[PDB]
Amino acid sequence: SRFELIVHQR
Repeated sequence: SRFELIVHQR
């Protein structure tokens, strides 16, 4: 959840 919101920046 949290990680993806961040990783979304790729």
